[PDB]
Amino acid sequence: PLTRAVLAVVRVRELLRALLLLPFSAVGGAVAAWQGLFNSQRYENFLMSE
Amino acid sequence: TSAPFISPMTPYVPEEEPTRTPPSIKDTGTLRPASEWYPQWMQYRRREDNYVFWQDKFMRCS
Repeated sequence: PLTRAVLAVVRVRELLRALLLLPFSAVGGAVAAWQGLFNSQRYENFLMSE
Repeated sequence: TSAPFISPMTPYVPEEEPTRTPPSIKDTGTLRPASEWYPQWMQYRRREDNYVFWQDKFMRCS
């Protein structure tokens, strides 16, 4: 009961710690999506057609 | 008939130079887009028959 109480405390504080950095990780994920579009084979096909 | 010498049974219509390049080889007649790079029919032909892809590119471009 006690150790899972300490785990519940670390889980709530993990909720807070995850949310406080949410804009930073949001911009990070947007950048990851952006640079993921531009190394496919689809982008190569586009470049060759152009 | 105008023809003084020679006149077939169907009158000769003076065809002129074409004024536009033909649709490529990759396009269809409809509105749906082409295929990004390679057409689909290319898979049902002999490898030594699919040279018409790059030949068509050369013809339309140069």
